[PDB]
Amino acid sequence: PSNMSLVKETVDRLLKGYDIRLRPDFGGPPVAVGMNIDIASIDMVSEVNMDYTLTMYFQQAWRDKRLSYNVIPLNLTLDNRVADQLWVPDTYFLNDKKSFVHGVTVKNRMIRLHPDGTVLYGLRITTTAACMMDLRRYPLDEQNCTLEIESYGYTTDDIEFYWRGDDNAVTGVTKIELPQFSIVDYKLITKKVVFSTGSYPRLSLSFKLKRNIGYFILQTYMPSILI
Amino acid sequence: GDVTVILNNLLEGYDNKLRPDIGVKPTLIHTDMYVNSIGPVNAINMEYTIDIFFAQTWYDRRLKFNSTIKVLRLNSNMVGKIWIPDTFFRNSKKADAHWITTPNRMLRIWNDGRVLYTLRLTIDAECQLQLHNFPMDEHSCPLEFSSYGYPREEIVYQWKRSSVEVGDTRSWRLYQFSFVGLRNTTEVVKTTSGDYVVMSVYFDLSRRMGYFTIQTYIPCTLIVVLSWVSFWINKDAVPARTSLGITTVLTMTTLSTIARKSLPKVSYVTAMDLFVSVCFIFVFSALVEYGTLHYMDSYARIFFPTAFCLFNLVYWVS
Amino acid sequence: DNTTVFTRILDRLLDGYDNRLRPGLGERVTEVKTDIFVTSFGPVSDHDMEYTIDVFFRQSWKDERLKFKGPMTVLRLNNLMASKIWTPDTFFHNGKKSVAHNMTMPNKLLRITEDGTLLYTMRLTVRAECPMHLEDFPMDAHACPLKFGSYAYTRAEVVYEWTREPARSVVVAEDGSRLNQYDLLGQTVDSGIVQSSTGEYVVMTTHFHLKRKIGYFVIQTYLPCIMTVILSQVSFWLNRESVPARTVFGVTTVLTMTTLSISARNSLPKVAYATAMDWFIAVCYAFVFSALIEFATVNYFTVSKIDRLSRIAFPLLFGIFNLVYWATYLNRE
Amino acid sequence: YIVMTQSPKSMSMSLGERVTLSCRASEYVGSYVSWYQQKPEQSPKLLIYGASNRYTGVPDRFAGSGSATDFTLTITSVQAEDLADYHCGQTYNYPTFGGGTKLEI
Amino acid sequence: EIQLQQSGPELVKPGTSVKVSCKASGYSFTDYNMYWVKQSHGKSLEWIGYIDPYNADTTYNREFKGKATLTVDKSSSTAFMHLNSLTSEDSAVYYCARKRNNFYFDYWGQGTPLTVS
Ligand SMILES: *[C@@H]1O[C@H](CO)[C@@H](O[C@@H]2O[C@H](CO)[C@@H](O[C@@H]3O[C@H](CO[C@H]4O[C@H](CO)[C@@H](O)[C@H](O[C@H]5O[C@H](CO)[C@@H](O)[C@H](O)[C@@H]5O)[C@@H]4O)[C@@H](O)[C@H](O[C@H]4O[C@H](CO)[C@@H](O)[C@H](O)[C@@H]4O[C@H]4O[C@H](CO)[C@@H](O)[C@H](O)[C@@H]4O)[C@@H]3O)[C@H](O)[C@H]2NC(C)=O)[C@H](O)[C@H]1NC(C)=O
Ligand SMILES: *[C@@H]1O[C@H](CO)[C@@H](O[C@@H]2O[C@H](CO)[C@@H](O[C@@H]3O[C@H](CO[C@H]4O[C@H](CO)[C@@H](O)[C@H](O)[C@@H]4O)[C@@H](O)[C@H](O[C@H]4O[C@H](CO)[C@@H](O)[C@H](O)[C@@H]4O)[C@@H]3O)[C@H](O)[C@H]2NC(C)=O)[C@H](O)[C@H]1NC(C)=O
Ligand SMILES: *[C@@H]1O[C@H](CO)[C@@H](O[C@@H]2O[C@H](CO)[C@@H](O[C@@H]3O[C@H](CO[C@H]4O[C@H](CO)[C@@H](O)[C@H](O)[C@@H]4O)[C@@H](O)[C@H](O[C@H]4O[C@H](CO)[C@@H](O)[C@H](O)[C@@H]4O)[C@@H]3O)[C@H](O)[C@H]2NC(C)=O)[C@H](O)[C@H]1NC(C)=O
Ligand SMILES: *[C@@H]1O[C@H](CO)[C@@H](O[C@@H]2O[C@H](CO)[C@@H](O[C@@H]3O[C@H](CO)[C@@H](O)[C@H](O)[C@@H]3O)[C@H](O)[C@H]2NC(C)=O)[C@H](O)[C@H]1NC(C)=O
Ligand SMILES: NCCN1C(=O)CN=C(c2ccccc2F)c2cc(Cl)ccc21
Ligand SMILES: *[C@@H]1O[C@H](CO)[C@@H](O)[C@H](O)[C@H]1NC(C)=O
Repeated sequence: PSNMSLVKETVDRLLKGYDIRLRPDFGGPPVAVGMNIDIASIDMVSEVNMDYTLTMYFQQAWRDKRLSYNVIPLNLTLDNRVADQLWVPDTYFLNDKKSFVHGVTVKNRMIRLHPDGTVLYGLRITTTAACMMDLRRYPLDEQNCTLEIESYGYTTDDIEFYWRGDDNAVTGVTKIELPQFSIVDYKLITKKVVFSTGSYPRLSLSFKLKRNIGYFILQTYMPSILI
Repeated sequence: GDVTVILNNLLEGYDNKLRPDIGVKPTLIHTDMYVNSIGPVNAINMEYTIDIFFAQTWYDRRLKFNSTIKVLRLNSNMVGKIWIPDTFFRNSKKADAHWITTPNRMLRIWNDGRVLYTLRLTIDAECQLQLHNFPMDEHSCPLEFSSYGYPREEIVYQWKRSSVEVGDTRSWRLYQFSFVGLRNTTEVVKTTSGDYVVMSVYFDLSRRMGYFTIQTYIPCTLIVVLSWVSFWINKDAVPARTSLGITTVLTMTTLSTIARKSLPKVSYVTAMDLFVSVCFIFVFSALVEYGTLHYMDSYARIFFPTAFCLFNLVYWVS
Repeated sequence: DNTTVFTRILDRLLDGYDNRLRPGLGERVTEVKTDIFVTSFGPVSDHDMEYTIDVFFRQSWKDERLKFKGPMTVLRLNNLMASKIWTPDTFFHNGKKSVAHNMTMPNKLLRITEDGTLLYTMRLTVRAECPMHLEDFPMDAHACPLKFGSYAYTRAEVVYEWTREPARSVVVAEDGSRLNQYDLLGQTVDSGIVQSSTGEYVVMTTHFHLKRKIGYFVIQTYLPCIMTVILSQVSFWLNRESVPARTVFGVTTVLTMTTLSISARNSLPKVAYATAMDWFIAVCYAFVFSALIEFATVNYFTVSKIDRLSRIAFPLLFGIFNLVYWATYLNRE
Repeated sequence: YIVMTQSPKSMSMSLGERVTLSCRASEYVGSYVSWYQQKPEQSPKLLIYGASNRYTGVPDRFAGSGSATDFTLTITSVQAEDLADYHCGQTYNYPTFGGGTKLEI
Repeated sequence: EIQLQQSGPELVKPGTSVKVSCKASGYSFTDYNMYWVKQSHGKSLEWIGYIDPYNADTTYNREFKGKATLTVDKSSSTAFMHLNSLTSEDSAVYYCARKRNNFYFDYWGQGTPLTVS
């Protein structure tokens, strides 16, 4: 049971004297907030409201030198209730009409303080992200939809977003079986949009949905043609 | 009192954040369920609501007390205070634990360290309900659940023999389906975060086709027969033949539209869609048969019912 | 300066109180005397087999710890104090998405008498589950239950009983009936015991007896269908030599039946049984289809004996079916 | 009020034999139907409460039953101390007892 | 244990009121409603009325509405029944019960012989 007490004292040491107000390496180079996504499923594509409901295992790993421990050769995974006591990126989705983190049984959320300092913070998120639908070729349309991750209050000086893994940062897209759609391709972009205040980071996950004409050819076109 | 000083001793110096035996060995968890009622299966969203009494069991060396009291039967007030396994349902579109009158949760603790945290949940789980042959599709809808963060090395879920206590299926909202039986499983799943153990409960739901048969198959088949009625109509009689033939297609179209309601937007060649399309082309074939005859009839009169019987045979096989 | 007395007593009341433990732990069972005053019997969700009900869920229980002697026998407490003292975790066994009203402030009081007889009244809108067997539709009557009992406490720690006589413990307001297609005939209660795996629990059942109001359906669906079958039978009245007229009349009959059947299904949820709409609409469907078949037979025959006999026979059959069906489902309980 | 109807007016049976005392309630009484035994010149003593639950201190031979209206009290083996009047008293509505069936040798 | 002691037998001419008590000592008096019952010779038990000792809330059977007045003395832990305008029918034996819960009358008094002549 010595390891139990060791982990207890180490976690207490880490969380003691911790300022949630200060980002990692405050007054220093930008903190490289790597990101990683795994789309569990795309629930539906609401073209009437021009948005799609997407459920994903959103994850974002960064380094915080304060949360550094070396005595235990293992990767602590503390309870999800500790996230409120740790600094977190103020990430928000620019095109997000409605979203929530699942709560059953406990609030779906993860923390994992790696020995070096890398903090693997992840949430199970459902988002009804907005997507401007140009339904002028509908049903023979190739609707392009995107998720726009971006920091709110931090500029590129203080924070920086990248896909840890050039393309592996997005996973599970292929297995998705949309009812009326086929995900022909997905791409990940890492821009630095320039706003009036300054240059903000940005990651733009994009899905180039293609309408499944096989369904609608019999649903809609076939009756009209027959008549 | 004695119970209150026991509780104060237990929670004193207790780290909610840390799991039992962290850095020593994985914390084995035994989970048993009571499926109170499987809500209606939502074919539109390929989901189904289920009401369960999810009960978890795990030893905890810290929560050991030696007294005449064999068990500390507690209400939901202590759930937050002690460590709880962060279990979540990996295919839950939306779920919530009931709160009226008070949070439906219990927490019993023994001297040896056993815990029996249980709670009531209403999961709108996701089931990959494919409709290739509909209504014919038996589905083993899962209820995968596992710790969100803790790796396989730290949390192991292990079924007990008396795990899934299915309730009275008579009062279930499982209409459109029948609960053939349950089937539990347990494997390891590899993901970007790490390795996890996934406990999936397969509910063998068998389609109840009677409602859809009387709703759709019987009337549309009667439409097909109505098509034969036009065939039996004889003599030149152009107005009557045209009236019958064209009037049939209207009701067939309305029936197809009504059948479309329950059908999701899944890009599959649904058996119901195949059936209504077969009826559609049958009526169209009858109308064009009269069209060419006006420009032979007896042969078509004989042929068409046999084709209907063959279609019904093939459909019955599926 | 009487406010000081109440402040002092109320503040010092809760010292040394352990909210986690039930009253009188380890020495007796905690008797919770419940009672319900249905403010309004909400609509019966026919499609989802559930009903809504607004209730003043009162429930009292003796507690020796909250014992005080003071000028006022009853000490009304704010909602904040209600959370700091033990309360029964009386969940609903067949509840589904229940909500406790909070506008303006939480709708719940808690009066502590001098002896310690708490009275914990609250307002709820429980959407309980009512398993409906719609086989005797639309005459179907349902005894929708409202089972409720403790969640965390077995039969040996928390036992529920009615504060008054059981017949006089579920009071329904005269104007509370919000039913649009039912009639709350009466109430019946019982206090059983449930054998769960984790232990035994006590359940306080209350069966609200409801009878479906046939007035809406008998005019929306039944009467148009009876009219249509009469129209189908009218098709026989037309002379056989007028082939097109009888053809169009016959096809119109089935078109009308299609419309009526489509309207019927949306009214009720899925049912794989021989419900009223199934039986009656199917019989009328067969009647009109038989009219079409009869006209086909007449057309091939070429007024003759056959036509007149076939015409006259059917209305007797339709009347026989109607009498049997109505007398059956009217008497069926 | 609710009227109780002790159908067996006066049963007579020798020791060591089965006898059942019926009890009919005019209206629904749920499961609130107690049974009492009144020896001559003595106050009644409870035997069965609820519908079938046996009160403490009662010999096992006493056993009840009954769902909604039909309630029966069965004595497995009548003894020399089972000779007394038996009344069934409901409490679903205001209390209303039964006539009282007499037990003899 | 619980003992329900009632007043001894009494004889009175018609029309003169009487008082009969019911003393409970085993349990705290105010907890449970005290019921009063009548049983004429060779007849069934007849409910008179019950008194809630704590708040003295009282209810009487319709036939006995105004025939018997139930009053309680929490200080003495005794329940009294006051009968007035006595007639021939009133000759009977009266017990006082004790309703433990909705099911059963736990304890019964010794029974008070009342004769009118
Ligand atoms: C972004 O905004 C959203 C809201 O817009 C925030 O979400 C809210 O966060 C608060 C704070 O955590 C939650 O409050 C908690 O509510 C618990 C019960 O909630 C139920 O009622 C509310 C209405 O009042 C419903 O909306 C809830 O349903 C919604 O949430 C659930 C998940 O919770 C979803 O599944 C649903 O679909 C709905 O979306 C629920 O029905 C309440 O019990 C809890 O209070 C306990 O916990 C706190 C924690 O500090 C304690 O302080 C407190 O004393 C209680 O602890 C006692 O009780 C627990 C019961 O388990 C015991 O375990 C303890 O031991 C102790 O005895 C808390 O008040 C709120 O529910 C939630 N959702 C809302 C408002 O819709 C997000 O947090 C916010 N931020 C982010 C990043 O999203
Ligand atoms: C606790 O936290 C630590 C620290 O984050 C993590 O340890 C990781 O463990 C995994 C084991 O699967 C390591 O994966 C392998 O690492 C090898 C060495 O990595 C070092 O060198 C590379 C060189 O490019 C650096 O990029 C890297 O940052 C390390 O410095 C790699 O060579 C391996 O490559 C291939 O391995 C197999 C071969 O078949 C393939 O299947 C793989 O996909 C991969 O292509 C592999 O990547 C990982 O490197 C470790 N991380 C670090 C930082 O060292 C664990 O999370 C955990 N460890 C514990 C508890 O011991
Ligand atoms: C669904 O719809 C979205 C719309 O948002 C599409 O997203 C666009 O995708 C394209 C192609 O991937 C993106 O174009 C990218 O632009 C980057 C920025 O270009 C500037 O780069 C530097 C600054 O870093 C400047 O100095 C320079 O002058 C450029 O102005 C490029 O870096 C990207 O890579 C390559 O771009 C071109 C060649 O294509 C060359 O400059 C280089 O070779 C460079 O390496 C890339 O071109 C665009 O930014 C995205 N956003 C938009 C349009 O808003 C999705 O592509 C679409 N779905 C699919 C499947 O395509
Ligand atoms: C639900 O899961 C449980 C376990 O995951 C299943 O119960 C397990 O069934 C196997 C099949 O025989 C048991 O194996 C045998 O157990 C006996 C008794 O322990 C042992 O003597 C034999 O050597 C053999 O190992 C296994 O024990 C049993 N699980 C436990 C904990 O005993 C159960 O069948 C599943 N439910 C289903 C499929 O419906
Ligand atoms: N029929 C008893 C079988 N059963 C269980 O075994 C699971 N547990 C409870 C239960 C849990 C806590 C308190 C009371 C309970 F009844 C329960 C609840 C319902 Cl709603 C239905 C069935 C049921
Ligand atoms: C409780 O005390 C007994 C001896 O009285 C001891 O054997 C046991 O280990 C103790 N258990 C604890 C401290 O959990």
